[PDB]
Amino acid sequence: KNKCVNFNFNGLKGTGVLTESNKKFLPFQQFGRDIADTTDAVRDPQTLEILDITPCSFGGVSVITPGTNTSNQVAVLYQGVNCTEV
Amino acid sequence: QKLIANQFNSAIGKIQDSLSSTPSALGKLQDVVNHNAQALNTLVKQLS
Amino acid sequence: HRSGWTAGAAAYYVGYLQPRTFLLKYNENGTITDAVDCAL
Amino acid sequence: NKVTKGLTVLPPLLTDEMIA
Amino acid sequence: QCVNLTTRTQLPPAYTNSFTRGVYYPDKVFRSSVLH
Ligand SMILES: *[C@@H]1O[C@H](CO)[C@@H](O)[C@H](O)[C@H]1NC(C)=O
Repeated sequence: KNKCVNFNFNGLKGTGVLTESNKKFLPFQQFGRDIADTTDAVRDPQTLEILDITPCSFGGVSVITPGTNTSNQVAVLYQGVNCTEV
Repeated sequence: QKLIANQFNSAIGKIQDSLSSTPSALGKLQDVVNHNAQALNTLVKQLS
Repeated sequence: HRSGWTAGAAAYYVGYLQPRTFLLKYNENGTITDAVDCAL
Repeated sequence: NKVTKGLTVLPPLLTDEMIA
Repeated sequence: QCVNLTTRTQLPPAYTNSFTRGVYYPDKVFRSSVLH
């Protein structure tokens, strides 16, 4: 749990962070879906618990620089990423 | 001067009331927000 | 029920399914609370 | 008050405090 | 073993309104606060 891993819940391919969830599934319901109709919460087949299944951190790397005619130092910005995730 | 000042004050109070009561006064900004949201939602839904 | 044979108060209904599209509304817990028949 | 993946939303350069 | 039953009272079938009954969960996928 809490690690970017490849998860398999009865042939369910995917990759993401498996975190405990507070949602309340119905007994027959196996895996949930979000507004986008994508896999969001999955119930473990062996032990019955509700787990969120977010995807791993992604973003966009932007580079801040003065002109090379001035200097070669750059600063890198990771868009939409908490500083503890790099 | 006093009449004009009183008229201005009353008008500005009525402006606040009219903005507070009528819901469709700010339709343009809400349309902007809704258009952006629905475009993103449609593009996401196209994945399925 | 044998007293010959006797039947108590009972009634049942038989309806046949058809292919049509519904709009299902799931609540916060995930329970269907309402539906709309798109061809009614 | 009256106004309410692979896709990212970028923040505006001018915060609402600066506009105010 | 089986016994013929002839004490039946003949009657044409009746009819009634279904209203909004007969809706079932189409699949096992969980969904919350959505309209699908
Ligand atoms: C689940 O349903 C109960 C009613 O039985 C409701 O009080 C509760 O708020 C629902 N769960 C959530 C997360 O809203």
